[PDB]
Amino acid sequence: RPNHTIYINNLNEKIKKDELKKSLHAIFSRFGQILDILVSRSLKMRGQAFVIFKEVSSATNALRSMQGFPFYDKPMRIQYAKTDSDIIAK
RNA sequence: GGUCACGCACAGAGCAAACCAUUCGAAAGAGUGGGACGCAAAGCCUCCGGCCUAAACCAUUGCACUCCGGUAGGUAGCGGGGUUAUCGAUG
Ligand SMILES: Nc1ncnc2c1ncn2[C@@H]1O[C@@H]2COP(=O)(O)O[C@H]3[C@@H](O)[C@H](n4cnc5c(N)ncnc54)O[C@@H]3COP(=O)(O)O[C@H]2[C@H]1O
Ligand SMILES: [Mg+2]
Repeated sequence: RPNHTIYINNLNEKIKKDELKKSLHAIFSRFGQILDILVSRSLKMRGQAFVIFKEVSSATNALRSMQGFPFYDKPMRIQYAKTDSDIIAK
């Protein structure tokens, strides 16, 4: 089940691309190094993000401590990405 | 002269990117001034593609990695197309 990348939905959709990333970056650094934060505001990708960590444990630490963490008036829903991000698959 | 098409010229004339001041806008970006990178339509119009922005309304609780909802805007100096225009070495 666990993977380097964590899936995050129930995010506020009204947030910009620049802001959203900067805000997630500031939050999840507590758990390890983030290689890149994948945020797009396309129809299917609104209110969700992907955070890719250095080690898998970093994602686990993040996932277990931030579940339902009220971020921008909304408690986050965090789960592991079911498929490895294209950066890791390389 | 009128006209179909075209740009290797020749005669004029014109337009003005960047950057800056300044206003309008949530933004993309536009107006007005100063500026000239360049433009044969860099006059004009969003009808066809694309790109950009997304404040509001609407839809959306969605596993993406090329981007990509409806609608709203922008860009004609991204292309197509429509339209009007200076010169004729040109077909
Ligand atoms: N439709 C036309 N009517 C009359 N003459 C034409 C023409 N198309 C081309 N030419 C002639 O050929 C020259 C080169 O044209 P080009 O388009 O390659 O290169 C041109 C063009 O790209 C640009 N340019 C100049 N004036 C322009 C304008 N009024 N509108 C658009 N672009 C212009 O600067 C270049 C040099 O200008 P320049 O007049 O000295 O030189 C031009 C012009 O004399
Ligand atoms: Mg001349």
